[PDB]
Amino acid sequence: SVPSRYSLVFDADRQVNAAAGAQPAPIKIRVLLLRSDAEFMDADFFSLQNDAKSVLGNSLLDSDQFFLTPGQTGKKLGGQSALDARYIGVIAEYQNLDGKTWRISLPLPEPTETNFYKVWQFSPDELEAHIVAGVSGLRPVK
Repeated sequence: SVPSRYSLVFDADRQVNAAAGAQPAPIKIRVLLLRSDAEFMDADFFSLQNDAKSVLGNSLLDSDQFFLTPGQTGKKLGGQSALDARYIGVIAEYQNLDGKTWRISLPLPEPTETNFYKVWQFSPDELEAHIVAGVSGLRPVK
């Protein structure tokens, strides 16, 4: 709500998501709007994949998804935030889950940090982050 929307721009490594002996394969990315990330960071992969709302309950505000092709750069997904949104959760459904960072939680700013809007009323109100789906997992870019 303040700011009102968000977006994530995704790059995927050319070698992302290639099993032993197999070619790199598109990977499913989910983006979840969250009231809190506690249940999200604790839930097991299957639970989140098969029924996120059940395992997350009231903590899940919204969710969206897309596929990312190995080597693809600058693929953007965004949506509207909500007043009580505190985190964006990101899940990457790697075929070989072991040792991969297949989930990340990104904290949204709190009241303090978006204070500038009452005075700077016309500043852009879309938060943007950049994520890479890498061979070892998801990581934000500096």
